[PDB]
Amino acid sequence: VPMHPFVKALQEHFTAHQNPEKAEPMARYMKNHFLFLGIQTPERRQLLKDIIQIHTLPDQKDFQIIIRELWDLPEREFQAAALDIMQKYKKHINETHIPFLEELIVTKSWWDSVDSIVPTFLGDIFLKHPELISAYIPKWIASDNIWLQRAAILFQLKYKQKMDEELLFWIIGQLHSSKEFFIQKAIGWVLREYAKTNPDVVWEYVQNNELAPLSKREAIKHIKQNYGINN
DNA sequence: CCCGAAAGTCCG
DNA sequence: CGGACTTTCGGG
Repeated sequence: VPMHPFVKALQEHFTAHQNPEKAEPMARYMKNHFLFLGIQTPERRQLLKDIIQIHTLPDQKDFQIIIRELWDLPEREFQAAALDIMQKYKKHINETHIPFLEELIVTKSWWDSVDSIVPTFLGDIFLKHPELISAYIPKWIASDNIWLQRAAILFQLKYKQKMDEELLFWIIGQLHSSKEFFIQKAIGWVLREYAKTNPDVVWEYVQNNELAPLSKREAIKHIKQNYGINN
């Protein structure tokens, strides 16, 4: 069965505008885990828009199919475009898509794709369906997969006053001993971000609970100004 | 335009 | 370790 014509068109149009000179540093930035065509976001967005203008966005029945086919292509711009396309189908995504999103997280995994999936798509789903959090978050934490662990930390990133504090700190407690950079840094990020909403609770937490040095330092990057640095 | 964020390198 | 610096991206 041939590639979806929308995907084939996107592949042709991206490839015709590839930049091997840019592709080298772009690939190095992601520690050479991926091939790149060398197309940065402003142009990549326009090239996608070109193809939508010519062909129209595919019927929603093909949404998941399009994403998977782009995910399977070698160059990283196709996963970036896949996430752009998923946003265009946003109003069709619901709690039944959690396993689909899980599978995107653990395939072709790196911080660029995982950070674009978790606080937005999964964040929105669990905001509307908080009773489903316990069907997934314990498995993610227990898994061997650091990107599922990062997902458990960051899905509440944008919740602000809707943050479940007890849950957030429980998740962090489960992962605070991890030696993995992407876990330590995610803990620092979500604490730094939540401190914009409730600085007192984040300050108390980091002064009274064990965290990796990186995690603590990132968490209080800003709020240390409000409390001071004791001699 | 600005700022803050993922990262990233380089240095002591 | 952690500070200083860098580019790219998203959002005032």
